[PDB]
Amino acid sequence: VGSLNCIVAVSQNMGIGKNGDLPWPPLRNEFRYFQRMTTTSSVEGKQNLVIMGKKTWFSIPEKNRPLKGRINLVLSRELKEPPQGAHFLSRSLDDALKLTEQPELANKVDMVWIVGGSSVYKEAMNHPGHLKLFVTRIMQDFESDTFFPEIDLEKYKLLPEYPGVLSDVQEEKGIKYKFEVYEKND
Ligand SMILES: NC(=O)C1=CN([C@@H]2O[C@H](COP(=O)(O)OP(=O)(O)OC[C@H]3O[C@@H](n4cnc5c(N)ncnc54)[C@H](OP(=O)(O)O)[C@@H]3O)[C@@H](O)[C@H]2O)C=CC1
Ligand SMILES: [C]C1=NC([N])=NC([N])=C1[C][C+]123[B@]45[B@@]67[B@@]89[C@@]1%10B81%11B698B746B814B562B%10%1143
Repeated sequence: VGSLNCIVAVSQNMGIGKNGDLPWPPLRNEFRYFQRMTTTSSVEGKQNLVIMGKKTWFSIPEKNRPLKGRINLVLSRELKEPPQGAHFLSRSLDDALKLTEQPELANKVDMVWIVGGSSVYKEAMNHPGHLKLFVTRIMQDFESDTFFPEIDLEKYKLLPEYPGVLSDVQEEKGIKYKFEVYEKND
């Protein structure tokens, strides 16, 4: 795999989770952005792959698992098969990336999206080569118990804009946020 993508929504105090859910009330269009970015592939015959940790999998409501229109892969060091409804299980990110090149997934996977949580992001962000980080900055503090790893600015550059990503401050349910895209190359 020549490139990876991470996608996250983070509060101003770097929070991503609280009590097995998001720290902030649900933001419908922010969720639709996540859906659009992770689902969309114009390569006929392929789908995108989402990679997530075990707690993130179980944080998705049952009726919405697996995430529709995407191949769902869960990371765990302890499970011996995928959680019910998930398509694949790997012991690490590198194992997961190697899996996509074996006969079953060889001709089936377009983009790879890392969707959290903290340890999944941390590993992905140090993976060699080209990686983009799609980061929604929720412009408020929220009490959180799970946090997004620091963005190494020696490695990552904030892109001034990105095709298909809105540049202006957004607002839903009185909460302001903005969409950012970062990239590293080495
Ligand atoms: N705001 C946002 O964009 C997002 C928020 N969330 C929130 O974050 C919380 C869940 O995330 P978090 O608590 O960090 O937990 P994770 O989803 O990262 O799950 C942790 C478990 O996943 C497995 N795991 C995680 N990383 C790896 C790794 N790199 N290699 C192998 N296995 C791995 C382990 O399972 P095992 O113990 O079985 O080995 C580990 O105990 C929830 O509150 C959720 O709502 C989650 C994603 C994004
Ligand atoms: C809200 C949001 N927004 C975003 N820009 N990236 C993300 N990774 C998430 C977190 C998610 B996405 B959608 B819902 C919550 B559950 B499911 B999937 B799971 B992961 B977790």
